[PDB]
Amino acid sequence: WNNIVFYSLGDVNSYQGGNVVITQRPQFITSWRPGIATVTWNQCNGPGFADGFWAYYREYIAWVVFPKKVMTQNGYPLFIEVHNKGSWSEENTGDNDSYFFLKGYKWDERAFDAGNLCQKPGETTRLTEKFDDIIFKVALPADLPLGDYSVKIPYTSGMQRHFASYLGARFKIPYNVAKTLPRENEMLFLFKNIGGCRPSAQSLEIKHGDLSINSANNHYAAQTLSVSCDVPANIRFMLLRNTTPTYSHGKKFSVGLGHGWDSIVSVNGVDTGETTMRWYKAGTQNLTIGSRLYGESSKIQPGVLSGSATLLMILP
Amino acid sequence: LLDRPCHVSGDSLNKHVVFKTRASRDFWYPPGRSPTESFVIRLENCHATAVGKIVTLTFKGTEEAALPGHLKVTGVNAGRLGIALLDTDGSSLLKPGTSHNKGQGEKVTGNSLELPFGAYVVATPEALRTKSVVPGDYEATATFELTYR
Amino acid sequence: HVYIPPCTINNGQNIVVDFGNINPEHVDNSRGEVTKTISISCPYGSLWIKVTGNTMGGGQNNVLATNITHFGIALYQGKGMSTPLTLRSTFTFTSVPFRNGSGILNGGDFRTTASMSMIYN
Amino acid sequence: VEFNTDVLDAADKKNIDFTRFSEAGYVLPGQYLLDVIVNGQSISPASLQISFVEPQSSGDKAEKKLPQACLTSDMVRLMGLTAESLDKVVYWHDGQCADFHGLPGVDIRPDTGAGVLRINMPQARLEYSDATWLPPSRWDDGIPGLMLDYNLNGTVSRNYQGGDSHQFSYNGTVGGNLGPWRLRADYQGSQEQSRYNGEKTTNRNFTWSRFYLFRAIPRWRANLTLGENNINSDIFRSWSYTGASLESDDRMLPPRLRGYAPQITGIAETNARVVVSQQGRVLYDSMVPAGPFSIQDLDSSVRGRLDVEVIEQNGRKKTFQVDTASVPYLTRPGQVRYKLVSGRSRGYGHETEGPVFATGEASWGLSNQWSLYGGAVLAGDYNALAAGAGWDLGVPGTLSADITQSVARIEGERTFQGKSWRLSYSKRFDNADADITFAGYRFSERNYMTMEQYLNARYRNDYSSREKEMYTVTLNKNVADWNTSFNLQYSRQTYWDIRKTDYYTVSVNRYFNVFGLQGVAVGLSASRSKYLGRDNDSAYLRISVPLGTGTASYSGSMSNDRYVNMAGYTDTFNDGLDSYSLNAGLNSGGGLTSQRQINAYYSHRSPLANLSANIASLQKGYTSFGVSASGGATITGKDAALHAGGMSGGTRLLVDTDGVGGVPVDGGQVVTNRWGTGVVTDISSYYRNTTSVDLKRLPDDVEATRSVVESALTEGAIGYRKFS
Amino acid sequence: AVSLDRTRAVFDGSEKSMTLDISNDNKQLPYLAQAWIENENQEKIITGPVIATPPVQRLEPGAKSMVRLSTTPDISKLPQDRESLFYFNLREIPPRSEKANVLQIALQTKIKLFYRPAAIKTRPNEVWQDQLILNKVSGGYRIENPTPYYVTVIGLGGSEKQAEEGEFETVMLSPRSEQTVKSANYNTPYLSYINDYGGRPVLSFICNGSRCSVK
Repeated sequence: WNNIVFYSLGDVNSYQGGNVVITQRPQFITSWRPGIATVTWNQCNGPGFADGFWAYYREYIAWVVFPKKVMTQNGYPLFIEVHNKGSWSEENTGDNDSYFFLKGYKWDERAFDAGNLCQKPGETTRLTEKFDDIIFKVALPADLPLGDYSVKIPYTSGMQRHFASYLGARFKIPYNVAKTLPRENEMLFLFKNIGGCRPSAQSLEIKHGDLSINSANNHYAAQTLSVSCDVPANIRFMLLRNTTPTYSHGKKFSVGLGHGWDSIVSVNGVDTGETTMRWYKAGTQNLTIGSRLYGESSKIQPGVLSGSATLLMILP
Repeated sequence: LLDRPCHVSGDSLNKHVVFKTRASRDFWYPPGRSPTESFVIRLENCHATAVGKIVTLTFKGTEEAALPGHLKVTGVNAGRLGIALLDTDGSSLLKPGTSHNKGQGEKVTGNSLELPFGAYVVATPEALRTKSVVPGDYEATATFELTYR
Repeated sequence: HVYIPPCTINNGQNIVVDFGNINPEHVDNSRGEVTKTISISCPYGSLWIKVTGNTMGGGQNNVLATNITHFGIALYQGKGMSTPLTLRSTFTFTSVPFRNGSGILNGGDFRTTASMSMIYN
Repeated sequence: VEFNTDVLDAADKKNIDFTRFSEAGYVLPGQYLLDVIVNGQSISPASLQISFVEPQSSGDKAEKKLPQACLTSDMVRLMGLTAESLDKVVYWHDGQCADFHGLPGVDIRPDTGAGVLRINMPQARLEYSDATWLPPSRWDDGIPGLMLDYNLNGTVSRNYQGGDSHQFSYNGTVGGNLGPWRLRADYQGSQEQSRYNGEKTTNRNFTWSRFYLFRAIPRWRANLTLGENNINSDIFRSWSYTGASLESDDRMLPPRLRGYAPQITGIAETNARVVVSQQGRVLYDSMVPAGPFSIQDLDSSVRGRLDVEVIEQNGRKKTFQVDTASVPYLTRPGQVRYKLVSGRSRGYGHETEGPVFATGEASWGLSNQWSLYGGAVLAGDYNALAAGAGWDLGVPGTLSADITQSVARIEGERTFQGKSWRLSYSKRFDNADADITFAGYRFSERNYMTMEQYLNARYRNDYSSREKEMYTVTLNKNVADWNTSFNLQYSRQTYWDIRKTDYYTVSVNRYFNVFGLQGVAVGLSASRSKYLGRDNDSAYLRISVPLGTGTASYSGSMSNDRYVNMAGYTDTFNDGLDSYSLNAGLNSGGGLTSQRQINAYYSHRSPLANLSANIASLQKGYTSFGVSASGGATITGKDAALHAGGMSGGTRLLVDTDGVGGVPVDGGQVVTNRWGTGVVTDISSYYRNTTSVDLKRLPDDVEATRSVVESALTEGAIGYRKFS
Repeated sequence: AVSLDRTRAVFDGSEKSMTLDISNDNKQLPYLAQAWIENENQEKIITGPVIATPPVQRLEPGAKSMVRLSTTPDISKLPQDRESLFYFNLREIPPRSEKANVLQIALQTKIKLFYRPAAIKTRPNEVWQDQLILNKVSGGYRIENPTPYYVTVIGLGGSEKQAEEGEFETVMLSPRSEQTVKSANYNTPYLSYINDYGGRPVLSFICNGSRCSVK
């Protein structure tokens, strides 16, 4: 048999992040505090009490789960990535709403202790265990306004107990019931922003007048955008795909406009889609987004152009 | 067809009748006469009382010094044979260069107008008294001029 | 789309019905209908042709007016006077003068302007 | 037949000996006003007058003369006749008859009654010269002058917090042609002009993207471009270069020989005429001679099959089917296509240099549907020799191969050897219309590389993503009575020892009508990025129903917790002087954030310069009032002009006059300004462009006598057309 | 038959040449349209002010052809304030027969040409006969012309029907001269005249005593 009893931590910590720019990464230490804990999930199908007259073996697996994406007051996601692995054992990187921490350090121990095997949710206990820390880096997104911020990341840090009946029982908790836990822990950290790298336009509209289709070929439609900052970095440009390309033109990242009429998008003369530019000194750079609508395979299709082009700035 | 009034149409374009003449039987006795033939020329889209307003027809040709009023014949009898053209009444001789008399003789057949013309050969009296007419092929040309107002 | 395209009209040439010089008084059952064949270059049909202009009195609806009275120019589609047209590929229309009445006619030489409205889908 | 000589029209002798011609088409001399045609099509309007004098120089015993039209040198210079191959038209004096008996197969029919003089000539040394595409033998070059073409913008940025600032994105592409050589230089990049507040940005931008000099060479049929340019994606990836580049463009050839198609074979015995219709349209109809006939007049924009039937002098016809390839890089057999670039390689900035560059590429078309191509990169430290062939098998599909050995030595002691392969497949029109237009089999090894690794730093942290086997089927099927062209695509990007990513999508564009007019186009798609966890989907829904003066549309998409929609209700109006648009919307940021937004547009294409106004927004309900203007000017030519449509700097004609206030030119409605010069810019390349006058909207002070005229721009040239 | 396109020939002094199409309606035998020029006093003239392009030319049956006329400097040296009269003629000749006593039939249609100079050129809608004066003479009527254009009157009546039906002799009159034609007395004269193209309008007049003016 395998009964699962969960009990989550109850600590609140504060930290001052200081003055930041968007491409630099403010380091943060996730210190562990052996404090109070609260039991939140119980299941009982076996015995309840034990006096310690039978040989009983125990197991321990820790669980600290925080989401990478987090809802803010203004609606934009924080794409936070893991910087270092340490002495860990990484498994299941395919999830996008939760990362998963598990640690096994002690095994093969038989006890002669009397206790409570199936615990009620209303109890608090004493905790004394010291281990290694975690280091945290926060990746700022493409769009962020200035001012002061009070962003709250919800995180459930806990510590459960695994008791079974036979030697060699390696069992794990299923993923669909692990994300249903309540919001216990909070963290009051503050950030100050003077404003870093942000595009001035943020619209990306492509329209013009009208002419016949006999001179529609080798057309031009450009709109530029200015990016400004004050810290030397290595910026990377990536155009996110929203629509579907009609016909194959090879390696060219084409943006579809609908009805079987796509458009070749040339970022500053070179038809590549993704580029690489580094910073040198104070000033600014520009991204001229020109576009050729040459997508006719000898068949005209009259349809109103209402496409879009979503931009995002991935930082290395 | 209503375009180009008093015109010659496509059906009646080439009139050709061959004269059956022999010298000794017609140009040897003084009365110089052979039988006279009739000529038919129809003018489409022309009116009966309005004939003189639109068109007048005159004959063109070279005048003969010994016989006034007829058409030139060439060949072996140049100046010996004459062609007298008859009017619609069949009696008055129309001299070349003189205009046609409007009125009598015309036939209003439908939208067209019928004009009965004549063609006739007359021998020279000096050639009749001296019997100088030689039998053989004779050639002559005729050109009718219509003077439109 | 955003582009309402004009395809072509007789490869950018001027359109003139050369009739020579004929008189406006004729018989209304057979006339000098000079056949004109105008081609239209398509890029790849979805097209209709509408001809407009000023008209005269009566119940007839197939003649455009001129600058002087008692003569007009009538239009019909294709070879043969059976079907008239209500006022890559090709379309044929012939211009011929048609007259239903006699009387006084003041003027013989003419020039006309015909407006062809091309409405696209 | 014989006639009457004795009628005597003139009493005096006119002495032109009127009796011998009773049974050759002798028109006696004078003058005429007919036009000129070659093999059925016209060349110039009926305004030219070529005379004809009688050949008195021909001394014979039969004393017979034939009046041929004594053609003068300037009209033969524009008739389409070549001058380098036949040196017999260059030695006659203008008074004598320029004879035509020396070249074979030419009979002349000089009919002065109908006035057209139809002349046939053989199909081996001709310029066809139809309605468009004038021949290269007659060229009016550009006048010495400068020219610019702008597109301005500008907005206000009102946010809920912090402060306000403005932006002024003013670019510029100047151009100056003095004779044939023209410099296309971009004097402005991007700019910025801000407002004053407590927080300043005040950043002035400057760069220069592309400066190049270019001129087309009509003798060897190429266009050399010296300066900054880009190469196409044939085999290698694209990168900006600097130096000369003898590139064969597609705009310099005629539109009816535009594109690739296989030529037709066959044996004739007499002069037949091939007429062909694919499903109802007649494209070419002309006479072809006997023997092994092979006409190369058109390989136009038609995908596949056509039924070649020939009709000789009695009427019996034979039919046989031909197959087409439709692969994106095949060429015409018997012609050359090449890419000869040289110079130096460019970097990231404008002031960044690199190693010496020299890259040659060409193509060779042999008979019986055979084709060669090949890349030759001869450098001091990089040798990538390419070679390949292309085949048309017919019914199972088409094949192509690419053998390429790239050897190079980097300076950090690294021996580089690498082998890459690529196969291309295609399929013709089936009964259910299924067409695989492109199918790549690009194969890469562990040791293949591109030029991009050495110009950057020594550490690169990425080799390439395109590493192993790929297969890309693109089927497009059309079913009758539904008008639906649904297409599916499947891509394959590869990784090494960690999980592979597979892109594969399905789309469908159906056609139906419920309570409205016909013209409704509605689409649906289903895209999905595959890996073992997180099957990420992508589906967009877009409906477009027109009402003439309005188009109700909602283009909504949903990939992952991001759903939108629109409420557009605008289209164009009756006469065409202005154009507007307006749209609504709502975004979804995943974590319960969903609020409205508004986008609109306000333009009016004025003939002096076209301009627009734009109000836009985003997620947290902002307001961005803008004004945008576009068009250009031609300063310091013979006279100045300002216009409103240009694809690049060039390809437009400027009609000139004197003492006029304003006259609109058809096809773009550009009126002239106060000095009286108008220039139309929304036109095409290498075609016979005609500009006329609008008789229904002119004021009652001016009069136009000469409407129809002709001009000749290749690309980037300015014409010269004065009308009285 | 030699079908002539319109009923008159008009050519401009500022133009160098104009074209006039001819067309034969025969179906089997070919004819030839020969063109030559005579002046006002019926003498043959090959030189002079008008130079003729086609003196002898043939056209096949069911076809059409043309006759163009051009200028010599003698048309420049004559006075340009008034018109002059001369005429171009065209006859068809049929093929000769082999038989004897053959009368060949040749036909021609005579239409007059009027030279309009560039200084006194008229617009196509102009009714230039809106200024003529009418004078009552006893026994007939005197044609007086204050304009430099030609005037040929073949009709004068009390109504339209008597003007087009009534017998009247055709006469031609030179500019700035006069001649008498015999006619009866009428209170309100309606005059018949000929235009440039062949249409048939009628003019209405009002008489004030013995001198009349155009209404």
